[PDB]
Amino acid sequence: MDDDIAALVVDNGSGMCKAGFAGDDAPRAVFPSIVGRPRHQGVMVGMGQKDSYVGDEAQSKRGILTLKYPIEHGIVTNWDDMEKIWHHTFYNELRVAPEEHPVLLTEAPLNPKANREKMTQIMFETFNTPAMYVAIQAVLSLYASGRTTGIVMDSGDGVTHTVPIYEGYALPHAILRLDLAGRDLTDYLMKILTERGYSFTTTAEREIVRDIKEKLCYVALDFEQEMATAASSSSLEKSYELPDGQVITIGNERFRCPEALFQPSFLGMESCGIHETTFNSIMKCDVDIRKDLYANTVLSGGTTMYPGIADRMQKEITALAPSTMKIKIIAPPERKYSVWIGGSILASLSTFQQMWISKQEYDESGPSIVHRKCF
Amino acid sequence: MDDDIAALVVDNGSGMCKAGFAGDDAPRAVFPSIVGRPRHQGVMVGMGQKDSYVGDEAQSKRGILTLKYPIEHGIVTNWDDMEKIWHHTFYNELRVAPEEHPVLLTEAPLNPKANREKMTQIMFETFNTPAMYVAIQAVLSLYASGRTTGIVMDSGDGVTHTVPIYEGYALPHAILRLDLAGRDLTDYLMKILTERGYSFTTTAEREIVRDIKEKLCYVALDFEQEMATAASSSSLEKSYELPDGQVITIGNERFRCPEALFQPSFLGMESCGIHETTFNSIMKCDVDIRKDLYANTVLSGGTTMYPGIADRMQKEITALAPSTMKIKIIAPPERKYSVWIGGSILASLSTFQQMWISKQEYDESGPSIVHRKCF
Amino acid sequence: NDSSSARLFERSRIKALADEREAVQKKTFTKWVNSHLARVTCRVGDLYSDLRDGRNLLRLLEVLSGEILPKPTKGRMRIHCLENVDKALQFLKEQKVHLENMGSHDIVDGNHRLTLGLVWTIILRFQIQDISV
Amino acid sequence: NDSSSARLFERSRIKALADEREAVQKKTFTKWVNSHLARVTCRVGDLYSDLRDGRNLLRLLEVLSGEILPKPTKGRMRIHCLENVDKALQFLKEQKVHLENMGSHDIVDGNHRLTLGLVWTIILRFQIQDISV
Repeated sequence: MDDDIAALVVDNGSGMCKAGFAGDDAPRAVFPSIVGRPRHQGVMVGMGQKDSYVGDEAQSKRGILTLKYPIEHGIVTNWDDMEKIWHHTFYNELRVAPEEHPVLLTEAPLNPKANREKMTQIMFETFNTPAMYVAIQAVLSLYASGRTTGIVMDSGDGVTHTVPIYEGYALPHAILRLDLAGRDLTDYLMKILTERGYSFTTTAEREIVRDIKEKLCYVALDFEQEMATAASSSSLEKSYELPDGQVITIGNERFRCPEALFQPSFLGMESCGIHETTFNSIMKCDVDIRKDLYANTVLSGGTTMYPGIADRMQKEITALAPSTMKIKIIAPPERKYSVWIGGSILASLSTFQQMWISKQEYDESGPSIVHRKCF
Repeated sequence: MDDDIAALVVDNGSGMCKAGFAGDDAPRAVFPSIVGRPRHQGVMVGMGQKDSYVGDEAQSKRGILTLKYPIEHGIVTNWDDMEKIWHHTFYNELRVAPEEHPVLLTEAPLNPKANREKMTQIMFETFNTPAMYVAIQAVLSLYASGRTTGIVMDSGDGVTHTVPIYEGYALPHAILRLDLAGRDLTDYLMKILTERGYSFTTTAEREIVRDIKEKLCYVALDFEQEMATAASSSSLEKSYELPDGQVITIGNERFRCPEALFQPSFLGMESCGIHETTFNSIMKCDVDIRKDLYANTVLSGGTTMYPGIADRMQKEITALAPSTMKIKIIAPPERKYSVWIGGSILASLSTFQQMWISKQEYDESGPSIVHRKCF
Repeated sequence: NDSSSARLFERSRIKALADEREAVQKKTFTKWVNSHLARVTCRVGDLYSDLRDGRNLLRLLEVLSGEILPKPTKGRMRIHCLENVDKALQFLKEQKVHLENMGSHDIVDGNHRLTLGLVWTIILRFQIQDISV
Repeated sequence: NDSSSARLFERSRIKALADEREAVQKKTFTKWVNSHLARVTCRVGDLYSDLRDGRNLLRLLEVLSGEILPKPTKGRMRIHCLENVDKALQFLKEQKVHLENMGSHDIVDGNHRLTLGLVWTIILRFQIQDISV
């Protein structure tokens, strides 16, 4: 392990890949799960051909390039582009052959079956992986949270989860994924920012208003009162600056964007806010252990990086659950990264080091033993 | 290459032809794209017949001769006279058979299709050209500027351009040509010099007041204040001398002539000054890369040879663009000639040496493959 | 809810572990390349500047493969340098070093993580694939 | 914004490359013409003065084509010289050497770039076209 055999932990979450060797506290490779592909032509002799920009360089040439996630909400859409962000991960950040290493991958739960076995296959077959393991996100964020009791809410870039647990025992029927994450809120931010007259009809600036969002857009603790004092703009309005140099001013549009996490009717679905979803998970749980799910609501993921989330949570599940007892929420730092970090310590455990899908284990037995090891 | 096969670079810009072999730093052939044709008759036995004077000798006999550009603003008007300045180029300056050489031609972008395929045809067919390439002007001036990022403004003798670029990728919809160059400003100089009583109703002296212009007529940094101190003539007035020996005095008429580059209402059109045109190009560009178009506005061409241009530019796009960031303008020497020089180094690149329209490539396939190679 | 300033600390340690990688790795390359460019008597105290033109990366690939590669125009200008690395990339895509952000301008700019990201992939295809002679 | 004095340097090197062309080219013509006018025992140390009258260019065309051309009036005067070169130009436009600034007075004045611009086009139509015998 650890630059030896050294299980590669590669968190292939939507929006961002986060990769490092086993035991690493910091995924040295972090870069957006994107593939830049040029739109306009260029007649210049001696110019980077560069048909397929990949990952973080596509952040540099966002104007020309069509930015494209190869994955969508855990579901891998484009497999060779997925292999572009992989092979770039393994040869330009990890800078090593997976042909030696186990590859501890990370994947969203409640996954259609091709996105486990093919996510493993392009590792086993295009790459060589002497071993590997695709892994459920929220549990590994509990590995960096390091606990075994409560309910983990991993809102990465694509999917919010509510994954319960009680002393190592998970409750699968009470696990709920949901599409409320940073990829969604920037579309809501797009439709709600243009009422001020600012249209950004290009993915280049979808990530830039997502950058606005990941800085400015917090969660209203109470919502319509922040909209009530959105009448008199005192501090809610703030100036942002573009890479062009232009200035934005956003007021109420700040807090209401991640209110779609909490009132998805702003998006316009059936979906309740994330607090009713964890509460709905605990509906499905057992009256002895439902107490320990209240006081141990865990937060995780890149969309959960925003201010005002967790206090609205303690307010609202207090409104939902028996307020006779306590509803503490545990929101550690590095919650986007705790998914990866707890994997980077999972591979360190030698009992896990027998829980790998080895090479011939994939080859002769099946791609369905991926499902027998990863559930 | 280089007196071997040796791609002939021939910049057929309006006003001036500039030609040399590949790799040459200096177009040995520079002479005005004109054809001198006599007006008055002469009964002298033993006199140069010389029906068709061509090029620089027509500068000698400007009185008798009707000076005539065979090209107009990139659009070739007279094709056989175009072949006169060509065959004079190839047999009295380049002094060699194009029957062996590639001919790296230069042409204005956004060209109607006959001026590419016939500009190539009279090369392929009247001459023989085993290969050749007609080429966009501003990009080749970027080849002598040697960069790949910014926006090139090539104001030769006929056409001002604004051709954006970003790391080899051009933005075609944001490319804008415009008729504001030395051929236009001398007509404005004609109509504005006769208010002092000096009429020059002959093309002979149109080039002479263009010579006044290319010496005296700079660009007012601020305009109407230079017209305000045009009340008290202290230094703005200066004496010029004619080939006849007569004296001119011009004051304000100096700076306001190339102000028509910046306020084409002095000509009387819709056209905005060149600074609004590059600014209008960057309107059409992508917010990530629009920053690199501001700080890398490139200048090129024979009309851009005048003083006071580029500081008025940095003043005025500062007034136009986000002044939060920087608007540097890069005005190298030899900007009339950088169009040619960067072509003379383009042919040196062996990847370009597969990008030639070869002979049978023209003959059997098409004249429309000129468009498939030159865009 | 302090994952943000913790991200300002973590990412500093993300690339601290990556710089502790890439510097020793640059010296892995450095003694590796000065074991080869010493055949053409070129010495490397800095990958990011010596092999920056592309022609010097072309010299390396002429050493490793023991072959000859075209040397196009070079000078001050960007196109001069990009063309040279585009011949290196011609032989490196010939050797299946992809354009996964392993670029012309990445060598010309001397991008610390992709200049080494290119040439370490050259190590990972020299001792794996036939970039050698 | 200094393309102007740079033009005073560049154009000096424009015609420096053209003089490095036209002088060696004049000696290409010189040993070429003294390989021919030595048949009529005329020696050329200077194109621009020996073949200046036109009649001496007529002597060359009488050698190359191996033919006879009319020798009209010659003397001190300009018309004397222009007529002689107008017979040379008669046989040279007969040989399709155009009047693209390849002139009577250009030979009479001894114009450095068009006297050689004429007779190098004579070389480019001797070893291409039938100015020869």
